[PDB]
Amino acid sequence: SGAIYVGNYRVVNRHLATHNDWANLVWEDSSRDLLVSSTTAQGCDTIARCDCQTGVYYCSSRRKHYPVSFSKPSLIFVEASEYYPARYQSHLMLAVGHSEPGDCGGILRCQHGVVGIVSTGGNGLVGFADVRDLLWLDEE
Ligand SMILES: CSc1ccccc1CN1C[C@H](C(N)=O)CCC1=O
Ligand SMILES: [Zn+2]
Repeated sequence: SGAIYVGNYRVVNRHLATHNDWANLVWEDSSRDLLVSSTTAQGCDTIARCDCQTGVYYCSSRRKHYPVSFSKPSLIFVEASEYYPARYQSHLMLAVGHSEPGDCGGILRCQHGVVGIVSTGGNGLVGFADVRDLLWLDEE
């Protein structure tokens, strides 16, 4: 689990969104495994606006923060899971690292801010849903 709090927005994995998130829905995309809902209180996170390929991510199944190199956001085939059938997931970035289903929500961050959140894993790889193209998160 995990979320990003920026301005009056809450960014979570679409598969982990609550009844309140759907009731206060701003934007969602099943093909990205992302959902944004509105909040009453102001958040303190800053979204990165960059093309960085190195950062650090939190892995809850290891209680550790790992430095990693990661790929550019792309359309990647993702095997069937408890929450989605087999499909292509868009805006996804991979790194060599550990990831288990309950690790979804873990933040990936570079020197500029939050880059994305853990969304996929398996085979010694970890995948992150990019949020750097969602420019509207910085305004209104
Ligand atoms: C070894 S499977 C694994 C590992 C780490 C994380 C996630 C998974 C499988 N998964 C992928 C889904 C998706 N984004 O398409 C989201 C929910 C889920 O459980
Ligand atoms: Zn950056």
